[PDB]
Amino acid sequence: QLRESGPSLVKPSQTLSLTCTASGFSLSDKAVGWVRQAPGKALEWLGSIDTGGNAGYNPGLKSRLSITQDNSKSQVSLSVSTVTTEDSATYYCTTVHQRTKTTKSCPDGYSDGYRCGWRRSYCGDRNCCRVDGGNCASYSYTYTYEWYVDAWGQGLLVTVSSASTTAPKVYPLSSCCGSSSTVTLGCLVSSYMPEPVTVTWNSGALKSGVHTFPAVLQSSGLYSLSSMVTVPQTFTCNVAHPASSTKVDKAVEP
Amino acid sequence: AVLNQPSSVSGSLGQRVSITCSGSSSNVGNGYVSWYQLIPGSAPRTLIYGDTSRASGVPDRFSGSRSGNTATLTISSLQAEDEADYFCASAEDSSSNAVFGSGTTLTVLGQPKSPPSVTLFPPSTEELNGNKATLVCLISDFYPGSVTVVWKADGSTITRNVETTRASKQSNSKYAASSYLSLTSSDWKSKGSYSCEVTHEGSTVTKTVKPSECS
Repeated sequence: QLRESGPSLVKPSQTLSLTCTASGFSLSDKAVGWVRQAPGKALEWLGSIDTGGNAGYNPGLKSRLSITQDNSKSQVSLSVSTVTTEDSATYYCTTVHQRTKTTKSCPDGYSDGYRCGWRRSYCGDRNCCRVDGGNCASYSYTYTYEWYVDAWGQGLLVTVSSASTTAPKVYPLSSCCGSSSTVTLGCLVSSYMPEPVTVTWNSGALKSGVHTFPAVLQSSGLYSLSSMVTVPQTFTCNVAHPASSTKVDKAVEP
Repeated sequence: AVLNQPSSVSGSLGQRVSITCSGSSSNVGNGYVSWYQLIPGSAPRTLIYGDTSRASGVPDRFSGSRSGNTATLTISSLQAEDEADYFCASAEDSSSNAVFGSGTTLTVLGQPKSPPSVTLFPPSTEELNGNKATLVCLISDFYPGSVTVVWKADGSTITRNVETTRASKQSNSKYAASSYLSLTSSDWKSKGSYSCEVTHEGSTVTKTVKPSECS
């Protein structure tokens, strides 16, 4: 399990800095990469740092990227300088496989000696010779660049914007007076910006019957989401808005 | 330079579908293509690497292949859980330079239609103390993913201060949506009853609250 940590909001022209840690294994033995996906766009490679300390980057973004690592604390960092609204994306920490395979071969219809006749002595050691069935030919070299992502983090949403942060107001939700066998409760996370917001119930001890909904966007720019639970007892929803450093544990009573 | 995929493909349950990934001899022609599956909410999942090798836990229903500068991901015995965004990828000029495809959204046809479950919450006492009242209509477990929401108070349609989300995929390939009626405390207590009417495939599910008894 890979965990990305960093700011949820960053201003234009600032430097976006993220860190990646692994839970369950050590990042010292693995090559660690960074992948992002802007909303409404495709996946985009950023870069990686391998076991040998070498760093490779997306060439189109190389001048704005810096990927370093710490092997004492088992941590990998990512830096994106002079961020703009195009840099708003979900950022994934990954472990990647990276290898370059070289293959040496004589050209078609050429050999390293067999059935070359007089051409074996004439072509020499460095070159291949023509087979019965030009007179000489040099070795061809084919390179296979092997790359793929082994493990994926869950991703950290980063919004770049000059707009202010508004903390949410958390309100308890419950049915009216007037019954049903399975009581349905909820929590309203009202009027916050920017995304994201996380909601758990009873400090994560309650997961069965929980349904947290995606947020609505009002014309004022503020978001609102709700999370409901169905229970066939104390219920507390844990709301966290990292952009405003707000954390509210709202008790919900029928 | 990005790899060319179709924006959307579709297949029927139990059948098979193919997703193409066209590039140049520098990326796809290099002979080491990978495939990734992105389901909303969940982390991206590696399906294929090295053109044909399956990652750990990837069933044989997912099969990768390549002919020159075009790679193909074939998914057999289609299930509702296969609905996702599929991306191909390949290194280019270097093992540290990866390029991704444009991305293909897969729709699995033939799934059973499901009516929406509707819950309508009244405003809380704390919000009412702030002279505001938000009515929350939560819509879940409907398929296909399109609903129409109508708000009503005392028999009259409410248009102002209504905001309804898009339909979003759930884990079970069903869809969810929410609608918010943002009123003041006085507007809430003025009417006799409010209603959230959710229409799905010509059928309408309605939940109502009455301010006299929601206190």
